[PDB]
Amino acid sequence: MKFPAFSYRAPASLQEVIQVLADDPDARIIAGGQSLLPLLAFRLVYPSCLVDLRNVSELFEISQSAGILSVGAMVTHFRNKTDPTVAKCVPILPKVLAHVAHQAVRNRGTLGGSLAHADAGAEMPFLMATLGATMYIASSAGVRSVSATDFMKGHYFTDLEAGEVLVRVEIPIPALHWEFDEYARRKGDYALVMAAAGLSMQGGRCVAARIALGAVEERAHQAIRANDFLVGKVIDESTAATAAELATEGLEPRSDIHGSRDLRLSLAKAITQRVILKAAQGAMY
Amino acid sequence: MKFPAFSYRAPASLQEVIQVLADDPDARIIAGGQSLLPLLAFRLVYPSCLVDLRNVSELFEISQSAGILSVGAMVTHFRNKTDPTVAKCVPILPKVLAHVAHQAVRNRGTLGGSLAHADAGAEMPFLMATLGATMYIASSAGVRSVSATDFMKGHYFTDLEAGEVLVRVEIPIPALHWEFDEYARRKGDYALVMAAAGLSMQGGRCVAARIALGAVEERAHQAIRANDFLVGKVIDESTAATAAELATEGLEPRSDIHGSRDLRLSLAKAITQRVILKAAQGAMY
Amino acid sequence: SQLMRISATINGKPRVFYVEPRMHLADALREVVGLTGTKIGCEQGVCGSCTILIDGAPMRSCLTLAVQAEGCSIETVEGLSQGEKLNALQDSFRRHHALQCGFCTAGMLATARSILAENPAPSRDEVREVMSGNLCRCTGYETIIDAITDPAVAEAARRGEV
Amino acid sequence: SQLMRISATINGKPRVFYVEPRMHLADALREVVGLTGTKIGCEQGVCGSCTILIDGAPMRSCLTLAVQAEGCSIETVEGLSQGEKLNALQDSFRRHHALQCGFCTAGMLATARSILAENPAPSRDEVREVMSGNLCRCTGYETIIDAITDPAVAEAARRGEV
Amino acid sequence: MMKHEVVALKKKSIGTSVLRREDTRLLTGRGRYIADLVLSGMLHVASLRSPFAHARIVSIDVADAQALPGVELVWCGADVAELSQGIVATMQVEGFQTTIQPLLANGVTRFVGEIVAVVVASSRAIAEDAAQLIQVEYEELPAVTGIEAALEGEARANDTLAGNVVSRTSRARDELAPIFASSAGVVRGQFSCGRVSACPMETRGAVAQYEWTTQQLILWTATQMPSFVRTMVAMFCAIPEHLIEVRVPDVGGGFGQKAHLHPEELLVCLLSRALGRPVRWIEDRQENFLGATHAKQQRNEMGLAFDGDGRFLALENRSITDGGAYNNLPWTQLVESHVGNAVILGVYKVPAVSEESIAVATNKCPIGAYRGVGFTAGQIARETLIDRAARQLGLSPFEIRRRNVVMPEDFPFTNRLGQTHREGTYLQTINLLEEMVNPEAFRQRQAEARARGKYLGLGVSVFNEVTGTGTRTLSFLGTPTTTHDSATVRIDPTGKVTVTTSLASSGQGHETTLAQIAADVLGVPASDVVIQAGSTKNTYGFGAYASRGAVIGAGSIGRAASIVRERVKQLAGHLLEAASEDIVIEDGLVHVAGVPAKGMPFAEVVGAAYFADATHPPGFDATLEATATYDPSDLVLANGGHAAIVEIDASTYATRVTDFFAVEDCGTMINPMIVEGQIRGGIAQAIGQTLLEEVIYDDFGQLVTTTLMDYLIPTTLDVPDIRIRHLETPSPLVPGGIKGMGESAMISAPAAVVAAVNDALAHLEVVIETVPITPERIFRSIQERP
Amino acid sequence: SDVVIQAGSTKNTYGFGAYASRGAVIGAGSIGRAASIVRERVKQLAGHLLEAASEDIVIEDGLVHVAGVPAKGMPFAEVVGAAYFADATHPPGFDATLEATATYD
Amino acid sequence: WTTQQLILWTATQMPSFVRTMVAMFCAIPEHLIEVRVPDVGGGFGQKAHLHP
Ligand SMILES: Cc1cc2nc3c(=O)[nH]c(=O)nc-3n(C[C@H](O)[C@H](O)[C@H](O)COP(=O)(O)OP(=O)(O)OC[C@H]3O[C@@H](n4cnc5c(N)ncnc54)[C@H](O)[C@@H]3O)c2cc1C
Ligand SMILES: Cc1cc2nc3c(=O)[nH]c(=O)nc-3n(C[C@H](O)[C@H](O)[C@H](O)COP(=O)(O)OP(=O)(O)OC[C@H]3O[C@@H](n4cnc5c(N)ncnc54)[C@H](O)[C@@H]3O)c2cc1C
Ligand SMILES: Nc1ccn([C@@H]2O[C@H](COP(=O)(O)OP(=O)(O)OC[C@H]3Oc4nc5nc(N)nc(O)c5nc4C(S)=C3S)[C@@H](O)[C@H]2O)c(=O)n1
Ligand code: SMO
Ligand code: SMO
Ligand code: FES
Ligand code: FES
Ligand code: FES
Ligand code: FES
Repeated sequence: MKFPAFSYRAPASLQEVIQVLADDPDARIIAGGQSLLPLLAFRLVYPSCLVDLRNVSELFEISQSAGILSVGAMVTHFRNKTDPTVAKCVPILPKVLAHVAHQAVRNRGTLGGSLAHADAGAEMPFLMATLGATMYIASSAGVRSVSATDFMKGHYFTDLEAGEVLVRVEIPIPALHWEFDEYARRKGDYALVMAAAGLSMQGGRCVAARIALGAVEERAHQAIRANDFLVGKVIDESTAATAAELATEGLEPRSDIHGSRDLRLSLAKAITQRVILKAAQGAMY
Repeated sequence: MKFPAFSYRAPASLQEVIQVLADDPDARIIAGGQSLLPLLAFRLVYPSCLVDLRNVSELFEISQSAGILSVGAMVTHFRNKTDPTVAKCVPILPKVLAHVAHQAVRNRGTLGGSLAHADAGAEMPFLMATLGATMYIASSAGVRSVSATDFMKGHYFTDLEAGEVLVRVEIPIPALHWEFDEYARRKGDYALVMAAAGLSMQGGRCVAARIALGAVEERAHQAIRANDFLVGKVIDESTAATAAELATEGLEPRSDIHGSRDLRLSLAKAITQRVILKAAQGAMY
Repeated sequence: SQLMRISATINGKPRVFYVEPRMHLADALREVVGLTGTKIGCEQGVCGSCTILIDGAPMRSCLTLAVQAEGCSIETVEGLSQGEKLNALQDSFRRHHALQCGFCTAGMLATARSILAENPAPSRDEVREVMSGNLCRCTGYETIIDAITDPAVAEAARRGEV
Repeated sequence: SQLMRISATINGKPRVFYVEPRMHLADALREVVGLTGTKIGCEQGVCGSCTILIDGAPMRSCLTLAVQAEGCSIETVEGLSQGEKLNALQDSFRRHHALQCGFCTAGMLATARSILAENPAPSRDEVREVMSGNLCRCTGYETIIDAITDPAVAEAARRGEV
Repeated sequence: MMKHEVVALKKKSIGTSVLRREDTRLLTGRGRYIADLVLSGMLHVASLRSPFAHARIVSIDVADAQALPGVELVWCGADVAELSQGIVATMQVEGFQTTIQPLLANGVTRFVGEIVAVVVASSRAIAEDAAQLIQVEYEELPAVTGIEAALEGEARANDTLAGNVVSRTSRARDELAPIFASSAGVVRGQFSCGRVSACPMETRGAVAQYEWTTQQLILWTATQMPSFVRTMVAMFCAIPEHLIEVRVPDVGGGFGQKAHLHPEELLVCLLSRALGRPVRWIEDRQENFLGATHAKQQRNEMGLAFDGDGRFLALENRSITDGGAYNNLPWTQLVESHVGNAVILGVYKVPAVSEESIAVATNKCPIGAYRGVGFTAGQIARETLIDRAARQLGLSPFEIRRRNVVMPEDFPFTNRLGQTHREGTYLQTINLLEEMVNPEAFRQRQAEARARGKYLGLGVSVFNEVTGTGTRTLSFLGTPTTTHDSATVRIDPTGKVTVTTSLASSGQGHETTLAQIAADVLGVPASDVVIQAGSTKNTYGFGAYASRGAVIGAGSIGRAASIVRERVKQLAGHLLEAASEDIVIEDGLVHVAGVPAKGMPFAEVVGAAYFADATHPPGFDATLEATATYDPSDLVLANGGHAAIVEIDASTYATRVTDFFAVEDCGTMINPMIVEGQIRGGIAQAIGQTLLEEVIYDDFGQLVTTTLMDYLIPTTLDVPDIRIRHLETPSPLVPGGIKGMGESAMISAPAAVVAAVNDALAHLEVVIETVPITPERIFRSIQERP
Repeated sequence: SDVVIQAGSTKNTYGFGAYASRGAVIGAGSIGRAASIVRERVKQLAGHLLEAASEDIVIEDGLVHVAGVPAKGMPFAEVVGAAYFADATHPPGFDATLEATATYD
Repeated sequence: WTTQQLILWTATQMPSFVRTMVAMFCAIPEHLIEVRVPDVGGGFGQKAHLHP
């Protein structure tokens, strides 16, 4: 269970990190190491060199400007879950982070590492896409941007190309009131299904809705059918239930030792219905 | 019993050795280490740095030229006791070395180190003086020579000045026939008394004699009274006995736990008589 | 050379050790520095047996490269006891029988100190929540919760001596 | 660094060890290299217990600076046996009961090997003479003389295997 | 008493020269001695010693030493005094003065070499560096430099005592003046032996590891008495005994020196506990001469009266021991003169005796035990006087002894000093020794040596010796002490045997010989037996000393092995339908005695004992591991003789021991090869004591001999080839008839050499009664000839 | 606190180990049998010294005394010390061995 | 090899058993084998088996 051999570098600048990766195609980036080291322990990957981003200070920056929250790739789950700016701008973020692993892991894990790892059951890839965030990626050719949805293409599959570095994520401050929840064997456990609901109400009537499901399929599922159904309706138990059915119909979860396809769908429906009601509650009051 | 601290240098040239000793007054030379290290073990000396002569090749040379044997300061007792050149030029040297310590010590001890240490009980200081050898000493100013007799001034007392290096010893190929012997608790042990007898025999009659006693006093004792007495005599028991008395009269050995003055004198007389008879025997052979 | 010079403070003392990048911090502490108190139960970041404090924060040493300890202040179980006496938290573990085989104990103490540093007297529920990342196969957990919430532990924590 | 990098061959294998000039070879072999077969009984060159072979010649390691091992080929008692079997000389010591406490044995073997190298069948007197620099407080020496002059030892010596 | 039990055994391995199993690791550099031990975080101790024989310690400053990098601690006498008052040494002897030796001098030092401060540092070299930084102010006081001064001077060596006489005893006080005044003949001598050192090639050493989390202490020490050390550390350091384990690695020679409790052993334990890290103490050669123990220094003013036929009429002996500043633990100053006078009559019948033993304190390191202890001095004196008496009467040294030795017809015989002789070969030894020597030929060789200016001399020494030293022997010696020596024996399931002993080896072959004993008791190959020693975790014993290992080992292992053997016989008898008492075990076969066909292999019976419940007879105790202590029910006297031929050069006074003959009777020999090794080793040390060795203190109390350059021990050129012959008179008190002999040669061989020198110089009407006999002493003796 | 348990080495004793909830029981039985063997020898010595039958001697709170008469008692350590080092206090036929081994089932 | 002795440290619940089995399955004399058990971090029966 020992890591295979590799060299190590921790450059002081983003530009240098890019140069190292460009010069050595077999080199790989290491951020918090909470997802990469387990893979190394199993010898599932054989990097020639690990390039640490610990010394690239710009990647640790958190700032807000003109309605948008900017979070650097090396910002840990801990900082994101406790930072004042993040809390005031995007309160749904720290609430979602409460579900990510445990304290020890959140002390090293980063937003960028989580997004680049792209586990289909991870909270961040799901949340960023759902919040309509934008990722900024740097390479030898410059900096480019891509939407969070386009960034996350599948399980362990991102829009990232060889030699590229995720620098930061820009999150538009939401107008919708968001609530999140998920089903996990034990709090902290990788979720079988997760759901987020963002609502806007005019009195007791919904005027805007964004329902999304994660960990059910390889990418976040924006439940358009549900969104359109909730618009113009009073959100009560029966309505939330119907929206939940609309949000899960068409989904194709995979059966494994932790749950069959049917169980997954049943859970997806239950969790979605729950979060919708919770969102409507917070939105109105 | 552990040596005190010190730095170490083993220069590749004599001039560098001289320079180091000259630049640091507390630095001391180390050759075979068989006398210096024991002193260090007892913390009787506190050098700042030990300057090894192991890399000064010229100090290891043995050669002969115009009736004289040249032995470098770093020539080990072992080499002196087995080298062909030495054996043919000064056969008395290897016979004397058989009495010096034991095999292991002889494999490291050197002629130069023995002479510089100048133990009044050592064989080399006594022998070199007796054989009328010349020491060549190097310093920043150049090379000077001094007779073996002047070199050995007393117990742990030589003509060597601060920063000087004994380079080689030149021994005149003896015309006299030499024999040596000593009295030690066990062969190899530091002698209570040693004696050498160099004789020239024309027929069965002595024409020239050089009788010397060592370890009795702080310096070799050239028994002139005995030398003069032996000239023109047929050497037999009574004659060798009388010469032995003449050679030891006036001597003042130091009384210690290994022997009183009186014992020393009695032994010096017995050993001297023995070596004279032996030299007479070998000379006529 | 395959070894890298790493400078870090361990249990209050500046240390310098040489490690290859392929070695995780747990192994480095155990095999290079010689502090075997830190235990390894999975090397996957799940069991928490290797939990230690890095710059005051609990982290999995099996998921931290030894080389990543550069410039950090590490605290292992060996640094807890002051003099030759168990500190308040350790003594409480003993009084409440919060350990049997003792393999998970080093990690338990690390997480526990982290909790008490932020809150001297946490509720049993808060403790069970934060300690959920540390596995124990011998005790059933209850006594560990008891030990952490012991009044002597709370008092020591308030005085900053846990 | 007050430590010097010394390069020497020990028992046929090229070795590199770091030592201070103040440490003698006996201590370096024992404490730095980890070959405790070489024993120390006086540190004055008299007992012979630290006797080893340097470039084939017996020398007192307590009177040799560890730094003076540079460029030398050293043979300690650990290098004698081949393939987990005592060689002729060692086996002879055992058959003749040439050791008791065994403290002087490493040194005895070094000197004996040297003797046998020059003369495969030395006389008892020759052996007593050359071995006179190795002290033994247990045996009374007779059996060591017996062991060295054993005909099987002489035979092995002639075949260059002692 | 059950401890007296003498188990029965059939000799098979016992009596054969089995090659030593320990030799292989000891010939490959894989022996593991105290200095070879490596412990994590291990620290090193160095000592600062007193440069004065007797001085008040005005002040001590250790600030600079404590500050030197690498130094972790520096203690002076006051620091230690708070942890332990020191080594308390006493004896159940009327008038004996108890002494308490402080681990470190505190306020006053009582001998050159006493420790005044200790430094613990990262390395021994650095500890020594720091020790030289310590500043001590002394006020030299008048010291007691010898026996004369101790008895007649005003100075007192140890101020905690009342006078310098530590002990004074006289077990026999017959009126002899009229006998010496009227006897046909008289010979007298004022014999004196100088101090000597056991001088083992490996010096003393110990490493302590105290663990505060368990409160347990492990003390590794090169000792001959592990159980003793454990108990004393517990008592003198006030540490619970069960929390202490003493381990003994391979030891490079002991000879008695390592049969004492050393201040340093206690110190490392105290230091390790204080620092929370291992503390290593490995002394150098100078410290062994300065702070261990010295031995053999006694003066014996002896007189022997005899009739015209050479029959001994009386023996008078005033014995005085230079005991040093304190009593060593556990032998005390009684280790020399006191125990020596108890056996002063040796093998002879002497009707009238008057002797006194005096031990005096002097400002020197404490006198201690060294192979043969106090028996040696008197042996030298008596045998030398016996030879002198013979020459005076024109009798051979062998003949005068035949006329005074306890004869075969005499056993059992109790001499004037209460020693009862029960079984030995005294007479036969004298006769065999003479045959070996061939005096007729010697006389021829001697006469022909004069013509070459060489003085040849023959010396004879006949002895008996107390072995298997236990309670009974200690009582006889006047040093009452109850001993305890247990052994454990387990028969492993597959039929192999595991023996655990309290005996500690320092080269005498226990690892091999004890296995031979166990093998014979259980009837299995010695190769199927392993001896476990060097740990106090199990068994308890006084250790190896006083030639007791073979005896005590035979007895204890015998008893323990018998217990489990009986259980095997009971099970076998049950399966074979025969009484257990009728079952024997031989060559690994358990069968009805006399009927080999009615049996089963040992492994099969043992297998059933462990794993076949149904085969067990009713009331059976299936436990196949047992422990038992053993202590002989009476003295176990061994005997023998030695003859030495020496050649002295008339001109140089050089002395050479050209021949040595030995006759030994240690009852049944376990391993003849090992026994002869013990004899030759002892003979070499004897030559050392008599012709070369002397620890010398000058008129001011300074130790002038602290190196191997000034202290000469024998080399290959000092010891001749030795001829040995054996006689066996089995002891009925020890299994296999085994008797001891470890010290034999050092008790008697020295006498043979001294007697030889005197025989060599007899024609010059000169005698030499002081050892070592150096060229100076020979030169002086001859110069002062009449 | 005056007792220490040594385990983890096959140098002495032999057992099947800990399994099937047998430790407390097997330990109690075996240690009990072993301690009893040496306990009896202590009582035999105490009986001799106190002039009483061994079967009437009890050891409680480190005190060795006649049952019901803690007045004629001796501290445990004193009796043990005599067992080891006071040969004259031993009763006839006594086995002074204070270390024993026993199997239990 | 110089003593032919084997020391096996193993996290086992049955030391004597392991010692006897090593001797049997490896044909090594039992008296030359010592099994040592350090502190063990839980067994629950798993460490009550002889492992290859
Ligand atoms: C026991 C355990 C439980 C966990 N539970 C959960 C959970 O409940 N939910 C969850 O979401 N996660 C969970 N995680 C994973 C955690 O969130 C990881 O920290 C995260 O997935 C990876 O971030 P990282 O900073 O550790 O990155 P690393 O592991 O270092 O690596 C992430 C991957 O992205 C690459 N990479 C890193 N940074 C960049 C960058 N800026 N640009 C480009 N490529 C980059 C690396 O090369 C690697 O392939 C768990 C981890 C453990 C050990
Ligand atoms: C156990 C033992 C027994 C011995 N017995 C005897 C014996 O019987 N007879 C005998 O005579 N000797 C005896 N020796 C000593 C032996 O001969 C030493 O080797 C010799 O005295 C010193 O030579 P060395 O080459 O070892 O020099 P080192 O010990 O290195 O040093 C000797 C001294 O000379 C100085 N020095 C060395 N070389 C030079 C140079 N070229 N120029 C200037 N200064 C220099 C050093 O600085 C030092 O002060 C014995 C030694 C031992 C250990
Ligand atoms: N009948 C007998 C008697 C003895 N022996 C063997 O010879 C040995 C020594 O005999 P023994 O008289 O039983 O004495 P110990 O075993 O108790 O050994 C101690 C004894 O041993 C002597 N010899 C020594 N030899 C060595 N190598 N090292 C020491 O430290 C020695 N110390 C001395 C001193 S002092 C003493 S007291 C035994 O162990 C035994 O292996 C035998 O085979 N048969
Ligand atoms: O240890 Mo031996 O009796 S002097
Ligand atoms: O070790 Mo427990 O019997 S399953
Ligand atoms: S070993 Fe690190 S989490 Fe289990
Ligand atoms: S006490 Fe055993 S795993 Fe926790
Ligand atoms: S330790 Fe080297 S000769 Fe004695
Ligand atoms: S065998 Fe012990 S010193 Fe030689």
